[PDB]
Amino acid sequence: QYPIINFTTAGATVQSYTNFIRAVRGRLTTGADVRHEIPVLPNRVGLPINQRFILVELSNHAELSVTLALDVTNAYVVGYRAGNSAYFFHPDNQEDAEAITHLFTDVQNRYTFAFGGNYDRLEQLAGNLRENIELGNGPLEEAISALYYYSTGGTQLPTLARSFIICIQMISEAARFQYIEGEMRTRIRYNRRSAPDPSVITLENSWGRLSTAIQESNQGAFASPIQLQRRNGSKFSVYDVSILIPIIALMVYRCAPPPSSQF
Ligand SMILES: Nc1nc2nc(C(=O)N[C@H](CO)Cc3ccccc3)cnc2c(=O)[nH]1
Ligand SMILES: Nc1nc2nc(C(=O)N[C@H](CO)Cc3ccccc3)cnc2c(=O)[nH]1
Repeated sequence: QYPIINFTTAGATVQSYTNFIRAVRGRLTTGADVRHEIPVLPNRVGLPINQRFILVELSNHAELSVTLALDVTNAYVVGYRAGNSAYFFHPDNQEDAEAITHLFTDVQNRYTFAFGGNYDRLEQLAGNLRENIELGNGPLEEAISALYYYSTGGTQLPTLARSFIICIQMISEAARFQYIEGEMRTRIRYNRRSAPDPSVITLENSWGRLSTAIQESNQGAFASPIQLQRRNGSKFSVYDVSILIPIIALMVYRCAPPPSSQF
């Protein structure tokens, strides 16, 4: 029922990854909500359950497959399926707990992790911060295998957490930010794995705040500036939506758009 987007790390190229991220965005946003040229994800309020999730089927060179489930309201990876088992992060509320019962309904074994799926929790379990976890095609290839083998005992909990961190950034964060997509394209082009620099980290950390600032803006102008970081870690001040158009690809719904107010 839910749309499926396929990607493989096997012989991945800049183009195949670009096609994948574009398709993910296409299934996440409906086209109904575009503000300052930036699409907004569907509002959770009144969103029918048959429109709530998308599925990302990840394959690798090792001939293994896992399916991630993404919530369309925030691009959040809520859980995954590998063969006869499915695993969901501890839901943040009762609504999201009910919603996930509509996922992988034919699977033999259903588990809900006792831990939530946010970076802070996953970093704790991994024993490493995002800034020390390498990203790229190699890490993703390995992440798919680690997720696949979890139910049989082959994957340590820190490895599982690290593997989620890799998947979330290379799929959800890349979907959210053209900038992060670009950073992943670079890694794929040269087949060189590397941890995300401060520009990537601060964008990830600022997605919610940027979404709200843009939506609350006065004709694009922020009431309060947002501080981002450059690749070298130096501060970059954001005063306006204009500078973000090439950077942010989609936003979480935060408030209803104000009337057009033409002159
Ligand atoms: N499973 C899963 N987890 C995710 N976790 C995060 C995440 O933890 N983001 C954090 C908290 O909102 C960003 C942040 C905000 C403010 C200060 C510091 C950091 C983001 N995206 C996902 C995601 O797509 N799938
Ligand atoms: N479906 C779903 N969504 C979740 N979202 C959050 C979360 O931290 N959301 C924040 C604040 O509302 C917004 C946000 C910020 C950055 C990236 C993604 C979402 C936490 N857990 C879940 C969860 O268990 N299932």
